[PDB]
Amino acid sequence: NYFTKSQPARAAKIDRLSRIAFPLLFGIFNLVYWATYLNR
Amino acid sequence: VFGVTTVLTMTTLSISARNSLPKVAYATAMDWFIAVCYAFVFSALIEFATV
Amino acid sequence: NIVMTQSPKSMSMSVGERVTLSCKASEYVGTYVSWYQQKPEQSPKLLIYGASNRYTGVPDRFTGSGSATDFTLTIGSVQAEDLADYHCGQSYSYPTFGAGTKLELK
Amino acid sequence: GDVTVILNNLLEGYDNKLRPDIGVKPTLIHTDMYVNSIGPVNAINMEYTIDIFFAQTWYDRRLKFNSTIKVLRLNSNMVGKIWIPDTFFRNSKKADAHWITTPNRMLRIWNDGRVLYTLRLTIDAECQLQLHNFPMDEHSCPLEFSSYGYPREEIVYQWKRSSVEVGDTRSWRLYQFSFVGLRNTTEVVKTTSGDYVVMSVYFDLSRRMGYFTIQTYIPCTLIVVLSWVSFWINKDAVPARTSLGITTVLTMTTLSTIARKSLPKVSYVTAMDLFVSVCFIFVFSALVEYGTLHYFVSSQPARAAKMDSYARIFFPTAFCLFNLVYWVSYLYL
Amino acid sequence: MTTINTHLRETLPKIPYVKAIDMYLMGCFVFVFMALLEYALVNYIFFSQPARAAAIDRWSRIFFPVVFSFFNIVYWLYYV
Amino acid sequence: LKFGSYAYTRAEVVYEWTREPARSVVVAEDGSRLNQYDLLGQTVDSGIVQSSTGEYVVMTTHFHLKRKIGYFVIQTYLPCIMTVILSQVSFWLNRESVPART
Ligand SMILES: *[C@@H]1O[C@H](CO)[C@@H](O[C@@H]2O[C@H](CO)[C@@H](O[C@@H]3O[C@H](CO[C@H]4O[C@H](CO[C@H]5O[C@H](CO)[C@@H](O)[C@H](O)[C@@H]5O[C@H]5O[C@H](CO)[C@@H](O)[C@H](O)[C@@H]5O)[C@@H](O)[C@H](O[C@H]5O[C@H](CO)[C@@H](O)[C@H](O)[C@@H]5O)[C@@H]4O)[C@@H](O)[C@H](O[C@H]4O[C@H](CO)[C@@H](O)[C@H](O)[C@@H]4O[C@H]4O[C@H](CO)[C@@H](O)[C@H](O)[C@@H]4O[C@H]4O[C@H](CO)[C@@H](O)[C@H](O)[C@@H]4O)[C@@H]3O)[C@H](O)[C@H]2NC(C)=O)[C@H](O)[C@H]1NC(C)=O
Ligand SMILES: *[C@@H]1O[C@H](CO)[C@@H](O[C@@H]2O[C@H](CO)[C@@H](O)[C@H](O)[C@H]2NC(C)=O)[C@H](O)[C@H]1NC(C)=O
Ligand SMILES: CN1C(=O)CN=C(c2ccccc2)c2cc(Cl)ccc21
Ligand SMILES: CN1C(=O)CN=C(c2ccccc2)c2cc(Cl)ccc21
Ligand SMILES: CN1C(=O)CN=C(c2ccccc2)c2cc(Cl)ccc21
Repeated sequence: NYFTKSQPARAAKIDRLSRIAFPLLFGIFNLVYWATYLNR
Repeated sequence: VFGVTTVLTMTTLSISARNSLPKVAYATAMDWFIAVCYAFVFSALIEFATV
Repeated sequence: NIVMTQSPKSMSMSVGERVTLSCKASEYVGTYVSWYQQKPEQSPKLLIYGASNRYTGVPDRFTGSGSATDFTLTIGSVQAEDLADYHCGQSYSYPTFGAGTKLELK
Repeated sequence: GDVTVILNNLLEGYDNKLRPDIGVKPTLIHTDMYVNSIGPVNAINMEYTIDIFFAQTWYDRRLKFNSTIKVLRLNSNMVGKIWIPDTFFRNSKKADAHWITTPNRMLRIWNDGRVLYTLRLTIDAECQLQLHNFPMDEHSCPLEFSSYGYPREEIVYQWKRSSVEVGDTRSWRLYQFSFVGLRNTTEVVKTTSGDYVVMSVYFDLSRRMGYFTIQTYIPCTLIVVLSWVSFWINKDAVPARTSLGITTVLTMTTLSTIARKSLPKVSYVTAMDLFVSVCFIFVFSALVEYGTLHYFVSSQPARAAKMDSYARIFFPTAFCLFNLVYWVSYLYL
Repeated sequence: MTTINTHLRETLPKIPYVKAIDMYLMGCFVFVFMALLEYALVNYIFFSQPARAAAIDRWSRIFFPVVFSFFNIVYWLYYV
Repeated sequence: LKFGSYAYTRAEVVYEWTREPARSVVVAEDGSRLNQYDLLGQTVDSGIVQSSTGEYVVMTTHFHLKRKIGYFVIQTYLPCIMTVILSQVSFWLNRESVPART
């Protein structure tokens, strides 16, 4: 929101990047956490 | 936000009010009052939706 | 059926040296492992009843060390009367013994 | 046998209503404790649980026998047939012995008349906790005992040289506290019935801030940073910043209320109330600052342009300075 | 819906399996959650085409009560 | 579950299991009031405690328990995941709806 009306392309780029980086990172955290706490 | 927050407040009042008396299977007079008040609040939101 | 594996299968040793015998259990045996000594053409004699308790009439050179699965029997100043076979046996369940270790002199 | 005749000869002409040396000298009682565990120290009722093996030893010239056996080792069956001191714990709210499966008591009489009496007790003792500096606080609150009816001229207590022994200290029920040490004390107190010899054991405890940290110190600071993020949002989206600020206020109130239910209903300010109070103030100041911003963009824009840019650096520095001064001032005490 | 669920949970004991009332609350929550996701989907493609957006909106207006009534009859016929 | 003798040392009263130690502590089949855990088995032992008054026989029994995750999943781990997903759904709304994403 702060980057709109000054650099719209950067705001669009970081919202499209964070549209796919967040589910991947949360899934990787879920896999690592459940793997380390179910095989413990 | 008027309609939805008053519906939330009615829900909270109903759950927080039914814990005083035991777990009887019939309706009391506070239950009828709460039901009619909930109907009025929900009806106000539905009238807003129609308008 | 708790199996006790005793090591080594055969050992040799001189007089006046420290010696260590080991017994390993497959399952849990708390402190109910006993050590018996059997001379040739004789009946076995209980040396250590339970984990680390000497029987009445055993010299103070035998001493045992216990755990949940790993058990040890150590003799200190070894004389010429420790030339015998040594069995470890568990009593947590129906009793099973080890194979034995025959000490010899060389 | 022989123990039966000895025990029957000791109890003939015996009066368990009279202490030894009833008109000669006071009775000297040597006391030992073994703390099995110090239970949960809840501050709501200002109390703490403790489990001990209380051992007493004294001399009874009536229980003196001549025989080839040196010691009679008995159960609790004969405890009620000889004289037993009336020791009671002065700062206990509730205390009970143990009776499963048989009364957990022990009596041992020696060849010269020395009696040793041991029993297992679970005490729910009382200690007023000065709950300032909470939760960075340290306490030392006692377990006291004395005789109930016999004054200083009739019963005298005395510690041994190996008086109090703690156990493993790891199987104890101290969740929020940490044992650091102990010290014994003996004194004489004046009472309406007479002067009594009172013995105290002070246990020193220190509160480990590991639960209150992840319960209140981390989330309230996170909610403050949540209120901080409103400054980088555009000044034209008025419902966004207002809703953010007031919902942040909601979260602060709910967290404060749910956080105050740990400690008792004390009337003074602690080191935990001040923190959550200042966090609420910070959120209040952020919202009122945006309010004055929205009024000033309409009144005169020359003053409201660089106010938000000033707030963006003034709020974190003020909060960080508050945190530094607060933590040093409350960890120096 | 979360408030409703929280109030109920404190009464019941810590049992692992899913009760019938918990099943109903999960159904109601999944319904209101998919309603919010449907709004997110209509808002994502609103500037590009309004025809598909209006079609999804009027399809939701008819197919959410029908699927809810189907879930309600399946629930009140399996647990009775 | 440790039990032993009060007032009687090891040279006076000793304890022992009446059957084989693996078969002495017997838990019934329908005997389980557990809601949150799962009993896996039993484990006995026997030892000696060294007190200020002598050595005492102590019989130990360990019951092995395993916590059931089914309650805590539905209580915390599934609502946390659903709330994280609800936060992530804000990335799909348009940049012109600032109070919505706020
Ligand atoms: C208001 O009313 C209240 C209700 O009436 C009242 O409370 C009662 O107070 C009295 C007096 O304080 C209590 O009486 C004593 O209890 C002592 C043990 O107490 C605790 O245990 C009881 C239960 O009693 C049982 O269990 C013990 C231990 O196993 C047994 O020894 C008892 O016999 C009794 O056993 C029966 O029941 C068991 C099941 O529970 C069975 O398994 C068992 O087989 C029996 O059937 C609890 O109720 C108590 O709880 C209370 O008090 C505590 C205090 O802190 C509270 O915290 C708690 O909340 C409860 O309120 C507690 O847990 C007994 O030891 C004692 O018996 C002795 O002393 C008297 C006086 O000298 C003797 O006459 C009597 O014979 C007993 O003596 C012998 O045994 C002792 C053992 O230590 C020996 O040392 C002694 O030498 C003597 O041995 C002789 O006899 C033996 C045979 O008996 C023989 O073998 C020996 O060789 C020798 O000859 C006494 O009974 C009473 O229990 C309370 N009841 C309740 C319900 O609370 C309250 O005080 C009133 N208040 C006022 C102000 O008036
Ligand atoms: C418990 O009390 C005893 C005596 O009341 C304390 O004992 C003394 O220890 C000092 C050295 O630390 C000796 O010089 C004294 O002679 C001891 N007293 C006696 C009577 O022998 C003991 O230190 C106390 N334990 C504490 C405070 O933990
Ligand atoms: C009920 N409540 C709130 O709403 C948040 N702010 C308050 C407060 C805020 C500023 C000054 C004084 C008190 C507060 C402080 C505590 Cl220690 C516990 C609950 C609580
Ligand atoms: C090592 N030890 C003591 O010295 C105090 N008395 C003993 C004891 C006292 C009487 C009978 C059996 C054992 C005891 C009991 C426990 Cl439950 C933990 C530690 C401990
Ligand atoms: C276990 N569970 C979910 O996983 C879906 N999200 C949750 C949730 C989300 C946030 C807070 C509390 C609960 C929820 C709400 C209900 Cl009314 C029933 C089941 C249910």
